[PDB]
Amino acid sequence: QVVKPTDERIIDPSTANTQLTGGVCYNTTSGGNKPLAGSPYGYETWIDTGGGVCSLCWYGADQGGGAAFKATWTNPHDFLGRLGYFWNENKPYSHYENIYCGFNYTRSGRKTAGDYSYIGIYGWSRNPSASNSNERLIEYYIVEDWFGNQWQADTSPMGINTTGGTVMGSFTVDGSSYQIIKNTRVNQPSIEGDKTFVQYFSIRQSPRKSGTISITEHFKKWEKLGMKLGDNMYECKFLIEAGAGEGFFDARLIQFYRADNEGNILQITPHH
Repeated sequence: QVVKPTDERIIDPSTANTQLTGGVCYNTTSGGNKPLAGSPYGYETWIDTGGGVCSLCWYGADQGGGAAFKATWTNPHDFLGRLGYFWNENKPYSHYENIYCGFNYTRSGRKTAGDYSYIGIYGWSRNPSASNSNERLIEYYIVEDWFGNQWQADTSPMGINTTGGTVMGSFTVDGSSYQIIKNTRVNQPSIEGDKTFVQYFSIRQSPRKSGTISITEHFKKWEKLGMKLGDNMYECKFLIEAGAGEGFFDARLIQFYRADNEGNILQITPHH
């Protein structure tokens, strides 16, 4: 009933594999969202100065779908680099209609990002009227891929022994089953200081490095399981997170777009 967009501006992710150049790089923690010149997107870096060199380099407004970046880490302590929509304007997810992200990247191999690592979609939402005070702040992940570790192959999806928490259910979208996990973070660092909050994960059962993520489909399935997002979405960004190791992530394509149920474009980036 939701019509997939067929607009020509959408770049086919499967063949979007030309190496990009001319990045603009950020080598320190950004202190939250920082807007990008001539772009609807913002970036954020979390680069612990107790670890080694990390960077995020944005490929600019006019190539690679507009949100493409490369990141590098050298023995970080939980590096996070992310880029995409920054919202935080008191609106629930449904306000943004159907959100999609087409992507294509290369990365370093197995065991180059420490014991845990995440690639995919990430953000937060606030739900102050939730009766359970634990559920008034939400951190969320849609996990397309990871680097595995010494114990587990990067071809094998991570489980609750990496994420923590409880398997709530699953569904199939964009060519794979996704396991849905809820975890409670007890008195942990957050966008609101040290506190208790919840995390929602969809873990792609068949990891991949290119494709399209039907982000809104995850949000709907979470809410059906009682994993509510509330009424103030913070952001919706493409993330690389590396617990440790020495590696890289290098996107040839990250294209966000939003469409209504008829499949008409609401927002997209970017004569013969």
